[PDB]
Amino acid sequence: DYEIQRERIELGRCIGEGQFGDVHQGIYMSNPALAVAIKTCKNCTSDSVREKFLQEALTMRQFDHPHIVKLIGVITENPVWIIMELCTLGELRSFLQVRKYSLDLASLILYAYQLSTALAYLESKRFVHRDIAARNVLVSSNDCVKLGDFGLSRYMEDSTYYKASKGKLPIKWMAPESINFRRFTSASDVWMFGVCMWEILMHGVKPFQGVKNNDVIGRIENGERLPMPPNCPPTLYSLMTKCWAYDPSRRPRFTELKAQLSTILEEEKAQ
Amino acid sequence: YEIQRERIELGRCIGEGQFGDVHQGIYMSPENPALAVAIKTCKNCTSDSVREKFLQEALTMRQFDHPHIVKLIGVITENPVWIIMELCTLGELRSFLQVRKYSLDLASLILYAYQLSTALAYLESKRFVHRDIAARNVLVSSNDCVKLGDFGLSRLPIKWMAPESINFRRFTSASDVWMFGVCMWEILMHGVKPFQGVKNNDVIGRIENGERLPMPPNCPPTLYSLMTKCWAYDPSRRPRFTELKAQLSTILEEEKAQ
Ligand SMILES: CN(c1ncccc1CNc1c(C#N)cnc2[nH]c(-c3ccccc3)cc12)S(C)(=O)=O
Ligand SMILES: CN(c1ncccc1CNc1c(C#N)cnc2[nH]c(-c3ccccc3)cc12)S(C)(=O)=O
Repeated sequence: DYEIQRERIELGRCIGEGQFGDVHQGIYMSNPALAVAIKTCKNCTSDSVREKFLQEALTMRQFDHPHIVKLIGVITENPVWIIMELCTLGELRSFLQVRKYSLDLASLILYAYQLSTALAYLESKRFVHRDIAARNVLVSSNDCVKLGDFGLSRYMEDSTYYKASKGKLPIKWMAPESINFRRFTSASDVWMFGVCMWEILMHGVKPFQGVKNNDVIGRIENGERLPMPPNCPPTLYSLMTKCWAYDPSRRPRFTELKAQLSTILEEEKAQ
Repeated sequence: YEIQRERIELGRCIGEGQFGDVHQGIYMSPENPALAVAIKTCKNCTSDSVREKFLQEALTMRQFDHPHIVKLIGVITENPVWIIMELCTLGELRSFLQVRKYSLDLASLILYAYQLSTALAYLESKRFVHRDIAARNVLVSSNDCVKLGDFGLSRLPIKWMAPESINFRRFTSASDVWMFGVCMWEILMHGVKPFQGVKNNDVIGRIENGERLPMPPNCPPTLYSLMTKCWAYDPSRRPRFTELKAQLSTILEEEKAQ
């Protein structure tokens, strides 16, 4: 059981918003002052909303990986809260932007490698993430990145259903079979990981800048692909282009991606 | 991959495939003057469609290179059209397990399940769905070596199929894991078939009601727990071949230590 008493939580400032409501930072008095992320649920007095929200905690509870945010616990009494591990250094895109001159290439490859370990782990549990993008990656330390909460990562996908959402469908990250037929598989996750690796090597710059979402599929179906980032090792760019094979059966699996990223990281650290 | 006919000595017929008899033979080449081979023949290869379908079976095998999958040696495109495959000298696994029933040690049975998991992890790495994983499709190269046989020769097996395959004709990497679970059960059962006495039409009802194949006599409990994971009704709850291979390696080490 992972039920937590509310008195042990000090609710701090709002750090973002999810589909169910504001996400706050806070402190969990367990150590007596652990930093946490707290998902809140504005419509949780409705049984169906409460079930959908608590299912997001059940989803995270099944995973245990060094590069995925951990579920700390739940408060099932109103207001219903989900307590997650806080990654103290924040969002990966902002972190890479601040260090666009500071961070070394070996650190960028390390983050792609750590993410491939988390994704090989999800693949081993037959879990399809659906939104592998730098926006859904957090920074725990200078040498550690983690995939953020999975419910919160579906914010862009879910934006089509929420009139007040600031989000937009993540077309620029999606595999063609996902855009065309709404098929989400372990192979479509590999395509998205390729785009995520491109974002990291680009220091948090978004893919297809200036291109309208509606114009993405036509470019991809005409054979267009994201260019090699400046300073990206050619072996790493060849890996990204394999992730973007139009035929999903031609894309590598995460076991091979992790092994190849480990070799690329070793070769970079050696020079 | 073209081979000259006189460089093949056609021996005895060892089985039959959809296109015709399969023979054992000898291939003489500068690499090996007397390599033992399996020869797939094609009785109606004068028909263009039959010839194309037959040669596609060689193309399928040509893309794979694994120690536990039979290798394609080459093809003879001139009539009669032949496909030359690596020979597994000890024959079919089911017959082999039946003969050596009292002879074979438990560690050997676990080794065969392990070697098959390495071949299947390799197919999974290339996103290839086999669809016909069963002891009938496994051959014996030596006392310490098994291989998946020709994929064309390997072509309803209701008693081996995942429920989503029976119900909706969905064949995925997860349905291959379900079949591999049944294959491991067959090996530990010394080549006995699953669900003996049950009509094919009655299998799905049993499966839906939570029934599963029982723990074979002398099967280590850790190995039976692995088989029961392969038979999770929800395909997303089934393990992948990388985990199966790692777990089978541990089970094999524990058995070899005794
Ligand atoms: C971007 N994501 C979010 N999406 C919507 C709302 C809020 C977030 C940030 N969530 C987290 C989580 C989770 N789960 C863990 N640690 C965290 N640390 C921080 C943070 C720390 C310092 C400064 C700024 C942000 C946020 C944060 S995610 C990765 O969860 O999909
Ligand atoms: C069972 N299979 C078959 N199905 C139909 C016809 C023939 C076979 C056996 N084929 C082989 C192969 C292939 N491919 C390789 N080595 C082989 N050695 C033998 C053999 C050796 C000695 C005695 C009896 C058989 C057969 C054989 S399979 C696994 O290929 O699907």
